[PDB]
Amino acid sequence: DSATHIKFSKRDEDGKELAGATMELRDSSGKTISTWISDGQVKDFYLYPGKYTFVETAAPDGYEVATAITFTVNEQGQVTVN
Amino acid sequence: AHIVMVDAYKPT
Repeated sequence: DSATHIKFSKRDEDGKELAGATMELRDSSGKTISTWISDGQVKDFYLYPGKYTFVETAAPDGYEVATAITFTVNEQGQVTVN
Repeated sequence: AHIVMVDAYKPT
């Protein structure tokens, strides 16, 4: 199939984009397919059908590491979260 | 499709 446009936002509790968070995107086997630090913008991804997980390795000071987020992209481009 | 992850504030 084709790649589905995923938009990822790391934010504070006030809903503002938060920079300084070291992030990983992993595939269904746990392999890190993307690595980055948040910079205050929405981060774009394009994923083929499969199961993935956003994982935070380090939070900026004054903040707690969020629970990892597992989601699936199906053949019709629909995205289902936990 | 959007995915939103929130960094919670550390305890006060």
